[PDB]
Amino acid sequence: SVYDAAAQLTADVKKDLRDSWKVIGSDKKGNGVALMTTLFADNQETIGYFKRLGDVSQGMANDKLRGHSITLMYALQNFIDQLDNPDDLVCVVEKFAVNHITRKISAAEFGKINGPIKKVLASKNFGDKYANAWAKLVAVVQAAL
Amino acid sequence: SVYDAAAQLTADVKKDLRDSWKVIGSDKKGNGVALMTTLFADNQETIGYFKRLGDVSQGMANDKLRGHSITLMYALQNFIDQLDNPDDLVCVVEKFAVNHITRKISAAEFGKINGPIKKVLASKNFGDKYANAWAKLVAVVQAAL
Ligand code: HEM
Ligand code: HEM
Ligand SMILES: ClCCc1ccccc1
Repeated sequence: SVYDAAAQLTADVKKDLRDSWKVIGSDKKGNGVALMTTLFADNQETIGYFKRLGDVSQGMANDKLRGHSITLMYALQNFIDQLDNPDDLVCVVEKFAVNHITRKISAAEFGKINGPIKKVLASKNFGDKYANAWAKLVAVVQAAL
Repeated sequence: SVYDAAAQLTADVKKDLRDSWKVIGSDKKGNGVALMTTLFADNQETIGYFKRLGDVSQGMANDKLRGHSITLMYALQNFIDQLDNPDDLVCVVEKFAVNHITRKISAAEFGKINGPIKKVLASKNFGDKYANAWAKLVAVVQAAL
């Protein structure tokens, strides 16, 4: 269950998530847009899903993309803040899961975000250990998809 | 005009928003649920819109309502963090406006949240001064609906 996936996040994993978020989460606009642009660059097949955002190749200049990207970072902020209470983490993960289920995003497709996350983390010198920690958090969302 | 509405957020208004948010934002789960339950209690005619959440009279015991309420508080955190840059505040307000436009929520009905905000703020010892400050931020969203 989602609860099982969440309840598994250990003290060490939570520490790595919080340490890396202190940095990447400090510039939500910059890193949020970087995450999205990287997703579109490496997984071009996902561009069609974001037609509401218009021309995503415009990057930071695209107001709809910027608004979406900043907001995405607050969804992550939400997850990070609920790490110590699995009950709260589960109900927020399920809420966001619905947002993607309605768009027909499968667990496998949601996992495509791991590549971009690994790259954005590396840009700030956070290695494989941190990318693995984030993959575990993404896995909690996948348990709900 | 969302831009003209954003222009109404003067130095004094921004300070009151930040000062009150430091307190209310410290307990997103508790105050978020309080805001929602107050909305449903005082404006029963809005309950129909929240059909997805199930039995909202259950309050904190309703997992979907709790997840929704916590997430709502992060939307407000987002707005507060964008106060320095009107261009970024506007793009995040418009992103959320779309979420409500698709739910058939008008500017007038969105404005019904002002009652609950004033009531909960008052229970925290924050008077009309602060309620009015928040009404100005709410007015920015209303301009986009
Ligand atoms: C770290 C992972 C991710 C986070 C935190 C995230 C966050 C969000 C948020 C907060 C929204 C707005 C929901 C709404 O207002 O309805 C959203 C929308 C969306 N997401 Fe994600 N998402 C993630 C990964 C993905 C991936 C990998 C895909 C696709 C392969 C995806 C596809 C979508 C689509 C299509 C929308 C709708 C965009 C629109 O039309 O406005 N998301 N996401
Ligand atoms: C302080 C003002 C408010 C904030 C910050 C707020 C925030 C939010 C957020 C973040 C969502 C989730 C969007 C999504 O995932 O699609 C949402 C959903 C929703 N909001 Fe609001 N909202 C506010 C006031 C209102 C008011 C006054 C109404 C109705 C009179 C309203 C009706 C809705 C509805 C119907 C949904 C969909 C719930 C669902 O089915 O999951 N909102 N709101
Ligand atoms: Cl600044 C506080 C806006 C507010 C949100 C939820 C409950 C009470 C007040």
